[PDB]
Amino acid sequence: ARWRGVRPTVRGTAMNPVDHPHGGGEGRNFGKHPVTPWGVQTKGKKT
Amino acid sequence: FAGTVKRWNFRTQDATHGNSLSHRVPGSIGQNQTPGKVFKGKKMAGQ
Amino acid sequence: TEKPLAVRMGKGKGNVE
Amino acid sequence: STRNGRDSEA
Amino acid sequence: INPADLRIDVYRTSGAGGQHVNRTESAVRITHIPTGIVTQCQNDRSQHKNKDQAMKQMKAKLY
RNA sequence: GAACCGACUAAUGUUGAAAAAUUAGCGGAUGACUUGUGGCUGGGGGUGAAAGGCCAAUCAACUAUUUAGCACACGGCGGGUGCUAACGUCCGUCGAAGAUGAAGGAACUAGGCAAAAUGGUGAUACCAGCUGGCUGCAACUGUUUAUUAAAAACACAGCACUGUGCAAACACGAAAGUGGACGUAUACGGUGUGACGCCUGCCCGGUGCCGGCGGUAAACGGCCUAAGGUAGCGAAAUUCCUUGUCGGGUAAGUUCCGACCUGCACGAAUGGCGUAAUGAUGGCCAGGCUGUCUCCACCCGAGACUCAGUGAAAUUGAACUCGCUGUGAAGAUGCAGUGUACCCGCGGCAAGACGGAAAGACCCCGUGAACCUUUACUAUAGCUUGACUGUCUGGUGGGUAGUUUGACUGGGGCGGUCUCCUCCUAAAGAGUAACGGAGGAACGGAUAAAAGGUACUCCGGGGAUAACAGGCUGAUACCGCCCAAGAGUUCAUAUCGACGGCGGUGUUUGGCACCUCGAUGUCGGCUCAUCACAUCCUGGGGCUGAAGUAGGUCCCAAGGGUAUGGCUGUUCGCCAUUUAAAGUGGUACGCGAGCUGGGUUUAGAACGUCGUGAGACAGUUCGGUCCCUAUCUGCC
RNA sequence: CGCGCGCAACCA
Ligand SMILES: [Mg+2]
Ligand SMILES: [Mg+2]
Ligand SMILES: [Mg+2]
Ligand SMILES: [Mg+2]
Ligand SMILES: [Mg+2]
Ligand SMILES: [Mg+2]
Ligand SMILES: [Mg+2]
Ligand SMILES: [Mg+2]
Ligand SMILES: [Mg+2]
Ligand SMILES: [Mg+2]
Ligand SMILES: [Mg+2]
Ligand SMILES: [Mg+2]
Ligand SMILES: [Mg+2]
Ligand SMILES: [Mg+2]
Ligand SMILES: [Mg+2]
Ligand SMILES: [Mg+2]
Ligand SMILES: [Mg+2]
Ligand SMILES: [Mg+2]
Ligand SMILES: [Mg+2]
Ligand SMILES: [Mg+2]
Ligand SMILES: [Mg+2]
Ligand SMILES: [Mg+2]
Ligand SMILES: [Mg+2]
Ligand SMILES: [Mg+2]
Ligand SMILES: [Mg+2]
Ligand SMILES: [Mg+2]
Ligand SMILES: [Mg+2]
Ligand SMILES: [Mg+2]
Ligand SMILES: [Mg+2]
Ligand SMILES: [Mg+2]
Ligand SMILES: [Mg+2]
Ligand SMILES: [Mg+2]
Ligand SMILES: [Mg+2]
Ligand SMILES: [Mg+2]
Repeated sequence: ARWRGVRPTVRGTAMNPVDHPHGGGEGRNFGKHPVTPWGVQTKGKKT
Repeated sequence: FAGTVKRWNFRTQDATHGNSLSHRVPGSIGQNQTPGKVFKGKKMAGQ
Repeated sequence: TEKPLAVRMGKGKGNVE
Repeated sequence: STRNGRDSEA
Repeated sequence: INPADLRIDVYRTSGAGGQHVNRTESAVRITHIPTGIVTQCQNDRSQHKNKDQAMKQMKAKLY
């Protein structure tokens, strides 16, 4: 189902801090409120 | 002209196990700075 | 008066005995 | 511990 | 306790995470010969503290 | 399983054949494949199954002093501090001792690495699975750090939350517009988790977010309080103590497997617990097999060696370039004393020339640099609020940027200190230092306005200042000796020897900061040793609390000898079984221009932990490039 | 044994 069109999706937390606000950490760290890769609050925040 | 292993019954270094270019060599021949020389009558190759 | 063991030189005078 | 570093002058 | 009854052995701390700890004989052990009991301490990084600690441990064991 | 695509191990190569290859093996090989041609995406930008990867061999783009870089050194005398230690530090003053003189068959090793072996169909060459058992982790096929890291990391199907009603949210765009999507909530974006099975407990006090004081945790989080950790699991990728305790396995098991629970510091979608299959995945055991090893031997080729032709290179102050002991900016071919040595090649070896290769990467320093970071400060794009898309305006705003984040300091950090007063230090005028001894009431003020991380790092410097080794020292350490209260039935001294004292050694832990930061490579193993004697055995004695046997202890003695395995990276240690004994030390804790790279000590990743976070941890765990053709000394 | 039974106890 990569046939369907959709490429793989890298989680923000997997990335480096320069790549995504969630990025960075030794081991698995996430002391950030969930945001888009452009720093917009992801859970709950309306538009 | 015999090498140390033939002439002086020197133990060969490991035939495998990472040992590089150094199978039947005499190993070390002296100490460090203190004597700063090879002692006379050191067991080495030749005849 | 002696300084404690494995202690560097400064940081005040030692303790009495 | 050191607690003696103080001194005045005249 | 009599100090001659037991002996004190010093050696190197396992997992020597640096050029200093690679060399230093900070790790200690007391064998209480007649009882045969052994204690050791490499918790501290100074040998002197370690020795004291292990002596305390030894005493506790004896008790 | 070929092509093709890859790149796990290996040895070679490391002035290469090659600015990442070689041969031997190894993985995928109808697909999330691979490839050709052309096009597009541009630098704070792209792209990234995410490694900070890749984007043309290039990629995180006296005093004062935010002042300590007017550094003093020694010797004398008066001191402080230290050990009335230091070639230490801070002021004032001019008895008796030491280190160059075939058979076996994993016993290898960190590890069966490498070999050997297995190999086909239902096999004589080439060709062509080693197999099985226990277990961690990850479901899986895939992807990843071009050029040290292929994995447990990323992706993954699946699950959940959340946004989004279409001119969608969101993204790129000063804007137009484009993507979303020619889709339209069974669709699309973002975030987390990660097949499947059983499940996913409590807390809304905090920080978010949503609604207007409430609500929300598969939001960030936590388990007298907001609530006190539920199921499950548990010395674990987490358990410091610890090699926990017991059991299994073994002759012996720091590893492994099963339990226990005392969880330093597990735990439920930064998921918990199971889990068949799969893995160049981690750990352990077994059979087979073997030169891995006991312990190497022979042979076959390619070099090496000699001749002929050609003909480099790093390096290089100059050299008429010895050993030792001392000295010395403190480890000497060059100094003193001394011993030795005809002159000159060649083949070798590699102990020294603190050898060559990199103006150390470690450490510190700089009122350096960069990135990253956040509730550091100041801004600001964007988003939002109103008043009159525009102007103004409040909020929000690491999304982005410019910065910031003191000094002293027996290296720095951490702790403490910083201004003023009094006393002592202070050596009978005044003054006079130390993270000196006692007490009291960033204080010459860098801005109005400021935390951090960097192991992704970088530059300039420093042996001005640390880690290694040397040196000085010897508190500690080790080894003696003196005194003898006693123990030893009696009896101090056969053997011990308290309370105390005096040394020696350089020998541990230290102190110092003298040597080196225009690099002196670090534990352990291996290969080689060599010296000391403070002798473990063997030799010779004395005393014995010595019947003998066997010891104990002391003296003399260094000629020779002085273990294999299990466990662990270990030294050490424990155990097994030996042995006449399994010496203790020095030798840059001998020996990496001799080997290894298991430990440590980069870049990946994870767990526990701390941190809001970046990240960090003398905590752990998996992965992780070891270069040098020898001029001189030395030696054969 | 530093700083408040807790924390820290570091870099090589
Ligand atoms: Mg990462
Ligand atoms: Mg950011
Ligand atoms: Mg060497
Ligand atoms: Mg990183
Ligand atoms: Mg490149
Ligand atoms: Mg000055
Ligand atoms: Mg000065
Ligand atoms: Mg001085
Ligand atoms: Mg062995
Ligand atoms: Mg092992
Ligand atoms: Mg193999
Ligand atoms: Mg083979
Ligand atoms: Mg395990
Ligand atoms: Mg690749
Ligand atoms: Mg690589
Ligand atoms: Mg690789
Ligand atoms: Mg929950
Ligand atoms: Mg277990
Ligand atoms: Mg959670
Ligand atoms: Mg695979
Ligand atoms: Mg054989
Ligand atoms: Mg100097
Ligand atoms: Mg010499
Ligand atoms: Mg000398
Ligand atoms: Mg050099
Ligand atoms: Mg430099
Ligand atoms: Mg400073
Ligand atoms: Mg005076
Ligand atoms: Mg110095
Ligand atoms: Mg000085
Ligand atoms: Mg070394
Ligand atoms: Mg003797
Ligand atoms: Mg390693
Ligand atoms: Mg890392």
